[PDB]
Amino acid sequence: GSSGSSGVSGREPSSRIIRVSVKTPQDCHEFFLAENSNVRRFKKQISKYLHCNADRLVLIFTGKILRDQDILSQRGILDGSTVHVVVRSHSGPSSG
Repeated sequence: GSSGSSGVSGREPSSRIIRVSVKTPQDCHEFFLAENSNVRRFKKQISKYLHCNADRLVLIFTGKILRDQDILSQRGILDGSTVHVVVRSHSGPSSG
């Protein structure tokens, strides 16, 4: 009928971490994650802090939306880059 899923992504800094400036609709924050971390991973990092859902998070670097199936560097996201964060919502705050 129903299902769940738990876990904590983050064991140790293996790949070269980079400083990605996360731009939020209010303030600005800086995140440090593996530069070779698929868009997804990077998102999760946000879902961790933002405390939102990575399923509603969207990666936007330079204005162009990326795909969880896309790496940062590969995309262009380098050290000291700015990425816009989003928290899509199509339902409401309550209920869920």
